[PDB]
Amino acid sequence: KLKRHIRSHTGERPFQCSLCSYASRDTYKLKRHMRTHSGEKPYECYICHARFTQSGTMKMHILQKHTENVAKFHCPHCDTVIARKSDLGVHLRKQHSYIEQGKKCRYCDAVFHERYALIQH
DNA sequence: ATTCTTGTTTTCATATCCTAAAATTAAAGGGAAAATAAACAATACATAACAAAACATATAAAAACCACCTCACTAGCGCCCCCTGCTGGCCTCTGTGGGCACTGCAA
Ligand SMILES: [Zn+2]
Ligand SMILES: [Zn+2]
Ligand SMILES: [Zn+2]
Ligand SMILES: [Zn+2]
Repeated sequence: KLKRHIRSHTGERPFQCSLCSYASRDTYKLKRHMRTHSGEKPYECYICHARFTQSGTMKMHILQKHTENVAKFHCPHCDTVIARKSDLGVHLRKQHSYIEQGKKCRYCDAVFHERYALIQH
C-alpha cells in the first residue's frame, strides 16, 4: 500500500495502456480503463436495465433515479437547490469563483468581480 | 900290569801316609713366643616366590552435537471495491439579437 502511495507524490505511472496514452498508478485503474476499449460491462443496474461503463456511475444512477427522500445540497451564496455535489462544484467554479480582471454590466458602468453579482445586477 | 866304563845292591832322605789328641763346629734337642691357618658361627646380600596394586581395554551409559522437519513470520503482488474530485458533453431555462406591426403626436 505504501509503495503504491509514493506514486501519489512522485508521479510514477508504471502501467501503460497499450491502446492509448493513458497510464495509471496501479493495476486496478488500468483494468478499469480496459473496459472502455474492450467494451466489456460486468455490472448491471437491476431496476431500469440502463447500460453503464462503471459501477460507481451505476450507484449514482440508482441514487439519483430510483431512490426517494435523498438529501440535496444548497449553494451557500445563492438560493438555488441542486441534486449532485459535483454539480455544486461546477456551480461554484463557473458562477461564484473570483474573476480577476472583472466583468462590467452590459447596461451601466458598474464593474463586478463575481459572475453571480453580475447576473443578479 | 895299569887304567877306564857299566851294572847292580845299600843306605840316607825326603816326601807321604797313618794315628791320635785337641777343638770345634755344626747338628740336634728342647722352651717358648709369634703366627698363619682353619673350623665354626654370624651377618649381610641376593634371589625367588607370593600376593596385591596399578595399568589398560572394553563397553555401555548417559549425553552431547548436528541436521531435518515443521509451524509460524516476512515479503510479495494482485484483487476489489470505495470514495472523492475533476472533466467533457448535454440540455433547457433564461437571455441576447432582431424583424416588424403598432401607436401617439403633431402637422
Ligand atoms: Zn486506452
Ligand atoms: Zn437505474
Ligand atoms: Zn450558487
Ligand atoms: Zn447595469
